[PDB]
Amino acid sequence: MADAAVIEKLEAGFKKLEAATDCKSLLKKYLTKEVFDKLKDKKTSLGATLLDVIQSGVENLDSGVGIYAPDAEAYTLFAPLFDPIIEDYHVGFKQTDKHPNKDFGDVNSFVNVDPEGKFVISTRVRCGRSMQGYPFNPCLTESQYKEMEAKVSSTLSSLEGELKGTYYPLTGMSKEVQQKLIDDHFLFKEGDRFLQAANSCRYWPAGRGIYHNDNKTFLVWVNEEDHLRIISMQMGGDLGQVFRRLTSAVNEIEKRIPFSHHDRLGFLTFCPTNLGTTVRASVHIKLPKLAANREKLEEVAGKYNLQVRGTRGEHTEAEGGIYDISNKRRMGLTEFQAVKEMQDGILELIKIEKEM
Ligand SMILES: Nc1ncnc2c1ncn2[C@@H]1O[C@H](COP(=O)(O)OP(=O)(O)O)[C@@H](O)[C@H]1O
Ligand SMILES: NC(=[NH2+])NCCC[C@H](N)C(=O)O
Ligand SMILES: [Mg+2]
Repeated sequence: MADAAVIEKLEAGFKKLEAATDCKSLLKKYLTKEVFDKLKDKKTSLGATLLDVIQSGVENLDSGVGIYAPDAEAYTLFAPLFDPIIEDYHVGFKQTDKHPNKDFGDVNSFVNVDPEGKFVISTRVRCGRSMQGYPFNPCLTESQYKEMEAKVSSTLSSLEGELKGTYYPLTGMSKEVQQKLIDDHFLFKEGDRFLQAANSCRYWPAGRGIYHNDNKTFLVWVNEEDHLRIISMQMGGDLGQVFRRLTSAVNEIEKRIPFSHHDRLGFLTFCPTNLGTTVRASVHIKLPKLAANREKLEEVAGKYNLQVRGTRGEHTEAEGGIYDISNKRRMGLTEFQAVKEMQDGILELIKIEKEM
């Protein structure tokens, strides 16, 4: 499997992880010497090694998780490492558990979490999808990036109603518009250090782009972290409308683009945090009393299985006291359950804010 160069780097990375006293990644926690010795010589059919799985967490010691799947096979070949990390992250998703069958459920039941708008600025739900027949970022070729982009853009051009829109490739995109789309919370960052270290930004920006409707309430990211991110968002608190629109989009898109699903893992994605439902439902929310210390808010949010991010996304700070709060877990519960877990948590945090 792994050649001499890769093995040398692996031994060094394992030592670096062990030596990192301030590291608390799931990677460091679960890559025991035993698991390491068991996996270090392995290599997938596409040639992905344990290095291709763990390098981002070796380079970024402050990672929360620290691993990615370079191909679909990696989830299985390196299951002794993925499985306990997946169980830890998704709370209660055990080594022999299977993620439930897709179910958006009772979309109608979701509420406006803040009609007046004293707390919630905007509401967003995204899913991730991988295209059948293509591996994840570290194993994609330039030809594949462009080929996937051509499929996606030509496909989405047939979408109608609220889903009708336009594909905007990053290649040739106005620099001014690109930064404004990022600042306005619509377009992905041009990578980050976690993705860079995973060899996840190769050939940038070939094959990368964003589809969106004119009012930017429905968007599709092409070839960022995942092949597709399918996104519904709007100002205000109407989680019901947001999720209704996302569900319609997902249903229409899969009629046109075959997606990778796994009997145990659900829908496949590049990071193990995004498997299963792949759902991240979030609000941009102001909670001035509760969020005086980010730590106290994080404690309280954690009790409801919520995750706190900054205004520009993960690894950013809250600007003007606007926090991104979302369901943390995505596996071992249905799409409906994931959004309901977010909704129930947000309502609880608003009650807490009001009462303290
Ligand atoms: N409720 C929300 N309203 C507006 N923008 C949001 C919301 N949630 C996330 N975002 C935006 O999503 C973008 C991606 O952030 P990130 O943390 O990388 O999440 P993901 O990749 O899961 O979409 C950022 O531009 C961020 O500002
Ligand atoms: N975009 C994501 N997949 N975020 C979750 C993992 C991010 C990064 N690899 C870490 O371990 O902290
Ligand atoms: Mg992201």
